[PDB]
Amino acid sequence: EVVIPKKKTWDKVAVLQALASTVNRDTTAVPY
Amino acid sequence: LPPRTEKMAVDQDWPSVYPVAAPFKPSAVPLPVRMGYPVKKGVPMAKEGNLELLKIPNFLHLTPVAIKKHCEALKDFCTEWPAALDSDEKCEKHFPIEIDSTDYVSSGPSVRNPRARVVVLRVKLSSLNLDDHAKKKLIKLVGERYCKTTDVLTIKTDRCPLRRQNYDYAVYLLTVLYHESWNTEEWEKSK
Amino acid sequence: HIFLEKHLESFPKQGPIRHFMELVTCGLSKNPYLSVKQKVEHIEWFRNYFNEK
Amino acid sequence: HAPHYIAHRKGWLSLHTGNLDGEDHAAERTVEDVFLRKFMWGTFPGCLADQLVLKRRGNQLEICAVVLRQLSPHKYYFLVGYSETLLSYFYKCPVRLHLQTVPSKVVYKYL
Amino acid sequence: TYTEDFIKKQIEEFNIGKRHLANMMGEDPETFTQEDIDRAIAYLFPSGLFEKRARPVMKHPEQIFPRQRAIQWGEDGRPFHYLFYTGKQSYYSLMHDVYGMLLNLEKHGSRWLIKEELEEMLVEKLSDLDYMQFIRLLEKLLTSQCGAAEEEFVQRFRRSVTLESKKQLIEPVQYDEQGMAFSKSEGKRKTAKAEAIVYKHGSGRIKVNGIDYQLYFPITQDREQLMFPFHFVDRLGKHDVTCTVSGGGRSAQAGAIRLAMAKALCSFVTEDEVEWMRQAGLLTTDPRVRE
Amino acid sequence: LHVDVPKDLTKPVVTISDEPDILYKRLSVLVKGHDKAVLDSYEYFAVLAAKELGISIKVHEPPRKIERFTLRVQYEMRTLYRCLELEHLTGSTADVYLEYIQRNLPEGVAMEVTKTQLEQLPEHIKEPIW
RNA sequence: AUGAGGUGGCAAGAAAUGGGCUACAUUUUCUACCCCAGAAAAUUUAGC
Ligand SMILES: [Mg+2]
Repeated sequence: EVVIPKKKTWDKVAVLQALASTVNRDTTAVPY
Repeated sequence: LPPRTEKMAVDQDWPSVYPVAAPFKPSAVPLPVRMGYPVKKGVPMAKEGNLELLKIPNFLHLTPVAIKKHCEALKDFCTEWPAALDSDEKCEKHFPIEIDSTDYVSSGPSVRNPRARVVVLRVKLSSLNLDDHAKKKLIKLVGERYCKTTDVLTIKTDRCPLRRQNYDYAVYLLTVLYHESWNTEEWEKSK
Repeated sequence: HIFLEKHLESFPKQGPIRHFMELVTCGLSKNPYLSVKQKVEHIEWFRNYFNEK
Repeated sequence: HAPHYIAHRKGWLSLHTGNLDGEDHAAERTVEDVFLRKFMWGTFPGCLADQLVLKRRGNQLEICAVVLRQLSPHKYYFLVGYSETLLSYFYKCPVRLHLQTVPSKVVYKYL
Repeated sequence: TYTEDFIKKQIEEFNIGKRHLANMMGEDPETFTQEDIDRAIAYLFPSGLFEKRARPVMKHPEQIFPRQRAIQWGEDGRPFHYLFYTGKQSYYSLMHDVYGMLLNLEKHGSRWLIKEELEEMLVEKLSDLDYMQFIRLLEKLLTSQCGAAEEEFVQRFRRSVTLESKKQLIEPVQYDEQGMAFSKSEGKRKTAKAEAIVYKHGSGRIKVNGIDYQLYFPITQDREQLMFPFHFVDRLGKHDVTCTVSGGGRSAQAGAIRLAMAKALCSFVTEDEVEWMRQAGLLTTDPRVRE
Repeated sequence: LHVDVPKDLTKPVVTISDEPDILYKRLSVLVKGHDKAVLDSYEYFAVLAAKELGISIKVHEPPRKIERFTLRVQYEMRTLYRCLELEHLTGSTADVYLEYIQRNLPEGVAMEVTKTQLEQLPEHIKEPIW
């Protein structure tokens, strides 16, 4: 039987926010 | 001032130094990489002031550690293929119609592309409820869109500006073709 | 976009003008670069011109 | 290096998808590059050590320039802000600048 | 010029950069090798430049800087080698050794080393006459009853380049479902490409694209070209051929089929007949093509 | 960061909708570039990401194209291709993967994504009109 | 008046040589086929 999953959705910047949450601050650099 | 690669440890978190796509920074990349055709009794040029290394689309922001760390955080966004569809044998059984559409990624100010409106519907006639006369009429109506070898009817729509409109038009064309294949005019009798 | 033949109601129904405007609308219904408004504006210009002549 | 080394030893200063087979707007990108180069050579007079590198990803526009350490850093920041804002409002795209200072011209050979 | 402290510093910089690259690529720094360095640098800094040298490179400093500056005396100034003052201590040391071996023996598909390679190994420039003298001594050593040690010593100076044999690699024999033996081969002439299957036993039937050869090739010249391989080895009417040719024109297709059939037939003839076919031009791809 | 670390991170809001998800039988990603090394690096990145997301990927190399022209002085334009065919991925997986790899598309490289969605027959065509 | 107009004319002739374009066939031409058919009728340019 074909159980089609549900279409989960996210905000436009959601992927960028996840990728950003993946990385920490650079301790040896001056601010961006 | 001294480059900050002197302060970078041998066990640092490299992805935090290059989070996103960035140009080559010889003061940030702690590698003694050289590039350039050497002169006679010369060496390839050093990185500081090297325009050739600056011209490379470097992948310092995508290292295997960084890629794995990215793809572990992105798993939250994914859904699962219905396991009942194990192969194309069942993908062509439970879902007879196939809709092909294309997106184009160039570089510039305008994202528009005239070729993205095209839609291609593919359906096997054996998967439609057609009798002998209905199938004969449908084949004669469509013409070259029907390929005898594959038993596939391929309707390509690009008339409308948008892509949803071309998809709706392809569906409408299929509907009307089926209905006019199942219909026998008075005139048909003279074959 | 694809059925623009309702805008030919005020034209002649069976003369050569019907033929010409059927050709025009068949061309316009195959136009992916125009909006519906521009197509109907073309049809209305044709109406005006043929009304004058 | 001479022009017959452009894919053998040198590279391309500008990098964009326009000239690939099937892509469009190569002319517009070329004119954009021309204006960027003249504008930048007129806005950083005697600072640029070498040619610009013009990179393009999506609608982004990165100018990687190599300048000298002869002009004051405050003026460098003022000009970076000015040029970024002006070029973003002129091309209606997010332009960005990545100055790299060098103590002096990086001479390769003597011709 | 490159001082020794300068290269020392480049050595620590290379080692630290190697450890950093191992960190970046996730590999274990202890076992991270130079091939790994090359692969990682190729990934991180992709470059399509045709010149391999122009591409980005991260080598050991010793591989970059030549530094062919060997010290030949210590702090007291005494030279290390007893032939130092000749100026050719390595070359004359080698000549002394060879003469010693010649004296000892007197009491009891490969090539001589080229001059510049001998220079590379001796790390000293030498003239043509002294090279000839050394080679003459080596020949004299070979003429005498050289033992295992002397044979190895001369082999240090003997390179294996000379001679190359043109033997015409044969295709293997395959067997079809019916149990018949056949061999397949390919040929090309201009833009025509052909693949022929030659059976061991037959009655001389050639089928081109499923069509008889005399129907597929109306022109007698093409039929003579197809006849040439089998006639040359006197086995007309003894093999069946099933070929497929595409592209080109009439003569190009005939020539490609001729080549494919000859190469497939080489399986069922003796090596002498293979060499005769080669010397007749029947096994060489014709490279002549339009500008 | 050795001690100063973010105590918590705000994960983006991904909501599980009620609508059914789109299904893609195939998803062909053709990338074009002037540089073979850049395409090899992008292929490595894309394939590793596909493995880490569980997507099934195959890679092949379409033949190159060369456009030569003259103003004598002869100029050339090379176009090299890499094709990444993904199989049996849903709508959300395809969107997230495509966003990732398109945002990380290198300069000078263009993309053409062909998506082959699977659809059922419309209700209005199942049986003839009586 | 090197500006703007009007009224008439103007529309050449002969060679020797330099060059260019067209058609120029029987090993040809038309039809069927793509090759076993039937009807019609002196310097100069390259060489490899
Ligand atoms: Mg006149």
